[PDB]
Amino acid sequence: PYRSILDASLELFKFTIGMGELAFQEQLRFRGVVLLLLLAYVLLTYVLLLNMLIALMSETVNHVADNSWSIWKLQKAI
Amino acid sequence: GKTCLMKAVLNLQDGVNACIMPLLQIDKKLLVNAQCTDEFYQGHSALHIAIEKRSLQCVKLLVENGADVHLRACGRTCFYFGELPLSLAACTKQWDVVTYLLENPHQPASLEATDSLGNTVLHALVMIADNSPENSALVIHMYDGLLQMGARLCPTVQLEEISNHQGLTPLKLAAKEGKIEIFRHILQREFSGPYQPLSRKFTEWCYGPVRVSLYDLSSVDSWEKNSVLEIIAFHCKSPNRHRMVVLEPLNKLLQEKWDRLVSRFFFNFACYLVYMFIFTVVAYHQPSLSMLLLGHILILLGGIYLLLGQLWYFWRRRLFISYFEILFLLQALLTVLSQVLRFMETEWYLPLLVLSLVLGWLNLLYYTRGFQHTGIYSVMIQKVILRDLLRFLLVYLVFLFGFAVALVSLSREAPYRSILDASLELFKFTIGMGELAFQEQLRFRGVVLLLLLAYVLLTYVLLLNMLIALMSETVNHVADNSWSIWKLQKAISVLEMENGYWWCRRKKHREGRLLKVGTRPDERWCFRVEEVNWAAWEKT
Amino acid sequence: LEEISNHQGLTPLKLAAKEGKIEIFRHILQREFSGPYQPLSRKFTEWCYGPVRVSLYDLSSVDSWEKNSVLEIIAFHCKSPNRHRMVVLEPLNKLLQEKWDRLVSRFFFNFACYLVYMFIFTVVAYHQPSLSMLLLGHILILLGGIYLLLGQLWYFWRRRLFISYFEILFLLQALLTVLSQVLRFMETEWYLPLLVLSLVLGWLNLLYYTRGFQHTGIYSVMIQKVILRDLLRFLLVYLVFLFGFAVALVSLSREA
Amino acid sequence: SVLEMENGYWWCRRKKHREGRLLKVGTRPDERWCFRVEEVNWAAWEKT
Ligand SMILES: CCCCCCCCCC(=O)OC[C@H](COP(=O)([O-])OCCN)OC(=O)CCCCCCCCC
Ligand SMILES: CCCCCCCCCC(=O)OC[C@H](COP(=O)([O-])OCCN)OC(=O)CCCCCCCCC
Repeated sequence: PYRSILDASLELFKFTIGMGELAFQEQLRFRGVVLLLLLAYVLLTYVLLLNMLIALMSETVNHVADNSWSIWKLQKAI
Repeated sequence: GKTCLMKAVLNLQDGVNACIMPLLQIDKKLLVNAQCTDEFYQGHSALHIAIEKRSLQCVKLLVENGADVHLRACGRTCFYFGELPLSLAACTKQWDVVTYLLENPHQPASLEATDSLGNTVLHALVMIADNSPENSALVIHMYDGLLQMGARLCPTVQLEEISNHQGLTPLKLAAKEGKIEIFRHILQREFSGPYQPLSRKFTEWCYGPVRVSLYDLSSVDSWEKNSVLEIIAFHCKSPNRHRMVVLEPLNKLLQEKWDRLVSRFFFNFACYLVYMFIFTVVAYHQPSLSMLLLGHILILLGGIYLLLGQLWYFWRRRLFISYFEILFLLQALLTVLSQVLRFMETEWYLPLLVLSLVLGWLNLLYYTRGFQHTGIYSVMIQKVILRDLLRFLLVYLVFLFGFAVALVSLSREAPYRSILDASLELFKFTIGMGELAFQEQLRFRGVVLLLLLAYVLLTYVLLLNMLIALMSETVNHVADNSWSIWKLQKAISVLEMENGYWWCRRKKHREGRLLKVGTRPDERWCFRVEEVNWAAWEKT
Repeated sequence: LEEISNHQGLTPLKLAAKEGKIEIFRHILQREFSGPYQPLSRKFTEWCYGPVRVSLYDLSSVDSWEKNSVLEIIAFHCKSPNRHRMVVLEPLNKLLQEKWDRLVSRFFFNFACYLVYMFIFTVVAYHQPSLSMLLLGHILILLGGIYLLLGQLWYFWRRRLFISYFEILFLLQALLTVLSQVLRFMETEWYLPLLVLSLVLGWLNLLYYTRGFQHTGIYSVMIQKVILRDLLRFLLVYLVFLFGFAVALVSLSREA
Repeated sequence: SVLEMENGYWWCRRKKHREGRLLKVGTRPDERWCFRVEEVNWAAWEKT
């Protein structure tokens, strides 16, 4: 568990597809600090996802349906 | 505490009363100087009472009676206008009182007189202003009239360059109060007639659609010890900070500062990213039990330098007490604490080193405001997301501890062995990992399942509420606001670094070039904006 | 003529509020006359000094001191959706601000004395034996439950025509706490589940006081108004799907 | 919230207090209770 950069990176990325475990595993020393860091990582990943969603919504609000049809006509011209 | 003079100065037919003159004649202490002494209003006399009534005849009679216009009121919701009778004309949009109060018979009542609160007539006209368009127009017209009249009374005195008790000129006071309506008029003020020396904006030569626009940078170029830019960045407190920055020539001056200070901003970014990378490398190869020693001494020097680089910031800017400005101090402090704890109680040093590394990797996001294609992106994280997620998380923790204690109390008969385990299991239903089981090893499995179902429903309710709040904020949001606040952030960045690093104390350089118009010499610093405007040209 | 009640006992000023007819109500409340009809006016100006305007208002049958007034009718007896719109209009907004700035000293006391009860309930539940100070908690939670039970029955004894989301939960939680502390003497097997079900309802009812803070009032609205109005409809359809698919799966999975 | 608590707690039955102050205008005496709002309005004043 977390033997190298690759394993830890994979475990942290696992909290995107909603699969990673958030455990107070005590086989590894400083379990409290590990749990706190994982909690902070989860919070920051949710912050980033919320920021991406808000950016997409801001783009959608300023968007217009006729613009999509116009750019599709441009693509057909190309 | 009202005297017979106040009763005479009271309202009467046609806004005048012959008893006011008869009372003064019958007196021959002056009855005109009599004023109330109550805590609600002390010093309010007939001189201001008649002026507030907009009675030109009564004011003229009182002046002829020997009333001293230089007398100032005091005392306590009320009118925040100045105590000077000359500033009392702000209660009249037609300047009827001021028309006589300037060059009156045997009572000059000069505008240069300072009020009891310090602010002059021009400063009072900006303090008593409002953001409403009607109030804005009323303030602008009165300010223009007062400035024009100033050229015919004590013309050698610069009425717009006198500071109050706080040390701020009306130009600085308008920025501090965040009163953008009057501030825009003051900053871009121009006159075509004899008031040309009083103007700030000038046009040099219009060639086709190209317009050269000069501006006056007096007390605005940030070279002086106290200017508009420094007040807006740090001393101001109004939400309108992000709106004043857009207005020219502040935008152009900030652009010129940025295009000359990127050469140091990117150097700072590189020399901080190198420190972060070295910190990461040292942490990764940290022993569990020569080059590594070099890293530790470097991270000690690197931490100390950054610690001083932020204490110097908090030693300054005392009234400014900025989100990232505390984290850099905190990360440097924790790094120094860790490198000190390496000599005593070494068991805790590595956790502190990791907690410093994570804060460094998060503080690296500060420099994202320096790139044009990431400035807008860097705004929404700080402004709204961190303002709503904290409120969401507090409610979530309130739910979490309560449900954890409930589960621990319920599961006490024939997993969830303590508060910590139950809290972790309940929090697990956020990353979509926790199990929702009818586990029968623990007694009351039905009630446990019902409570877990209720917890899941309430967590979804809280998440939906957070999403709806974010959507409500997004709908009311505007794309130009993000760019404006990013420009404000760039202004904050440049004004800090223009003062120079703490160790070097880089000397300041005066912006613009010396230009003179008319004659007071009138030599002054100016900054040359060139703009193309077909619509404005079409009015010729 | 404006102070005569109908068969229902309501004056036209009160009737306009009850019907939620904000258009006429705003005119009636802020009515003013400059001529001989000055005594008929309600709004007055005393002295205008520069931009500062002093505006007097008539609080006859509006100050909530009388046995039946505009405020009480709007809060409880009214049924129109326009209740949230009449409150903004002055001087009702100013009167409510003055009442709030004088009753926060009791609202926060109530919040503290309910949070203490909730904390004691939590502590007693956590250390509850599976088989002196603990006995003190049980008698306190019994007295605390009874007091809150009476504090809500007194509400439902009143406000008969008003039959409020939180007002039923506080009664329900107190009733369940009392029921649990009674069942501790007979059929004790079920007492702990009821104690936990009361604790969770207490921790949810704690959210009622969030309306007392200016920086949480807006936040506390959207939960009650819309989310609980739509999630119930979503969950009913979800359960309809759930039971059907569950029966289908059980019927289908009957062979190796 | 305020109208419920102004009636007082069930056990104590707190006495009510009349809001505002007594003011009289014109003559019917016309003594009545009034509440004094102070507001600043430049736009309304500009109509004078
Ligand atoms: C030259 C070799 C330097 C080796 C690394 C030394 C430690 C650097 C630590 C570090 O991150 O400093 C950042 C800082 C600039 O960013 P900032 O202060 O704006 O970032 C924080 C803003 N809130 O850095 C500076 O201001 C100094 C940059 C180096 C110039 C030489 C300094 C000599 C001192 C006597
Ligand atoms: C003084 C020590 C009291 C020890 C705790 C007693 C049990 C308190 C239970 C409790 O939560 O009561 C809340 C209530 C106030 O909130 P509310 O009724 O508005 O909350 C519900 C709103 N829907 O409380 C009150 O109204 C009373 C507060 C205490 C004052 C003394 C009372 C004496 C009675 C004879």
